[PDB]
Amino acid sequence: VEHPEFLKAGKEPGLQIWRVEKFDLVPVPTCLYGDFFTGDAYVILKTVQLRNGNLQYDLHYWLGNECSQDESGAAAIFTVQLDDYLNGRAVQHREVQGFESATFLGYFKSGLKYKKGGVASGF
Amino acid sequence: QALVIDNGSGMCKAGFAGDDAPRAVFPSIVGRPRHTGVMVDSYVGDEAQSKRGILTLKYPIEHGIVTNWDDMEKIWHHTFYNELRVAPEEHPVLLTEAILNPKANREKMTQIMFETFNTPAMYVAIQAVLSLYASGRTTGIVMDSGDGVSHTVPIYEGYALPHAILRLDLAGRDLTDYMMKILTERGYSFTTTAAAAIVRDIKEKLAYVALDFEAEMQTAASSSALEKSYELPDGQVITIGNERFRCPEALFQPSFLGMESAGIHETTYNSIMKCDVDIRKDLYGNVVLSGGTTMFPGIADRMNKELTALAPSTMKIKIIAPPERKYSVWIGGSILASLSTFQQMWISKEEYDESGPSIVHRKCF
Ligand SMILES: Nc1ncnc2c1ncn2[C@@H]1O[C@H](COP(=O)(O)OP(=O)(O)OP(=O)(O)O)[C@@H](O)[C@H]1O
Ligand SMILES: [Ca+2]
Ligand SMILES: [Ca+2]
Ligand SMILES: [Mg+2]
Repeated sequence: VEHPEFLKAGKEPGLQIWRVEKFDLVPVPTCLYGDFFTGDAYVILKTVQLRNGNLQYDLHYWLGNECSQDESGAAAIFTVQLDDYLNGRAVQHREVQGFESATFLGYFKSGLKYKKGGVASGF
Repeated sequence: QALVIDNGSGMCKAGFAGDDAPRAVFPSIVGRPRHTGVMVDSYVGDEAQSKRGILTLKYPIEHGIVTNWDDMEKIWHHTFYNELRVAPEEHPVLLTEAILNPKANREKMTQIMFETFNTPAMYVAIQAVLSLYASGRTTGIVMDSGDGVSHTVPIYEGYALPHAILRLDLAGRDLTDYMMKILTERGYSFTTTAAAAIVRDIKEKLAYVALDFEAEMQTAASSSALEKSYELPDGQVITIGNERFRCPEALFQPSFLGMESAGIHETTYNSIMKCDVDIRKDLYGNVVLSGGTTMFPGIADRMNKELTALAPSTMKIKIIAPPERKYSVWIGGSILASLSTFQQMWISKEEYDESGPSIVHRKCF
């Protein structure tokens, strides 16, 4: 995958977030990290550096209550593709609005927020 | 503009990547003259079935596997030209395959698309994995039940676990046969050419899976409250009673069909149990049902109940059975073939000319 966003992924410790927008993976502006459209699906990559300083990858796809099937489906498939791209080293996690893992909720230092709406289905 | 084709044993589903449903669904049937040369070649789909009186009818896909390549080409030709109405040389084509599709078959399918159809690009995807994706998951167990065979396919992080796949040799065709039989014994007689179609429709319109089978058998013996009327093509109305839920019961009790095999609940359990202990919680929590033969009302509640009984009392069990789950495979393909990363997934004509059909084992898995 020559997907320009894949080239940018998992370089240094931290957090990257993309939104599924009409069958593509579009980066979220860093200033909007943590405000999730409940009508959308998102791909989140958490790069941690251990004490020996080896890279560690957790890959979360987050499904809004009102995301359409193409959006949730694309987020699943993009997750797999990104994982293959990262040589199988990312642990994959399905995160559903209202039921996120504590780990995922931990990523967001002022608490994640939900908001209605978003980008329309690509179907 | 990519095309998606899901070649079922019974029904072929075809359409345009980006659509949320197949544009064409037709019987996977090729019809040829019995007596060559005496009356004014071949027919596919509903037409084969209409003219079946004067045709030898063949089904090129058995258990998901192609058993006849000349007939398969007729199906695809009819798909491109009569159903979708496209020039196939202008469209990347995504095709589906069964679990354990033989190596030679995947090669032949690739060769046909490039050499006979001149497709510019193609990709082969596994059906169960497409159903999982359509449900917005990368890990889960797919119970796929269509025409001739049901399969339980554990999938972890985007890929099937081949060692844990099991199969029950009972699906929709068996359930139609069995609805005929039990309705015949009730006193009815299905004698016309449209016998199979009538009983099939009774099955699709009125069968349901009972949560508690003996409670339901009792309810039906002592009351008329479960009974339904069904109008035949000729206008005669017949009554359907316990056949409604006894018919799909055979999925859970294959002995009804004189079979040794374990039911679908147990096949599913057994598949989960063939998998690394660490992932089983994620299989039980994501049991995805797909195919026509999973369309019975009640089937998800019944699966939940049966798996609850088999799994440790603290297992979270979740059954995922959305209303469109008949075309889940197709819809997963529509999504996949629409992705911006799919142009880099497919075998191009250029790659095929360079590598020939064996490219399929390196590009598609
Ligand atoms: N609403 C329904 N209730 C029960 N059964 C149904 C319903 N709709 C369709 N079926 C049955 O589904 C069966 C075929 O479904 P499906 O199209 O999923 O199989 P297929 O894709 O052709 O087969 P396979 O995947 O096995 O090669 C038929 O036996 C049909 O009667
Ligand atoms: Ca949306
Ligand atoms: Ca991984
Ligand atoms: Mg099928």
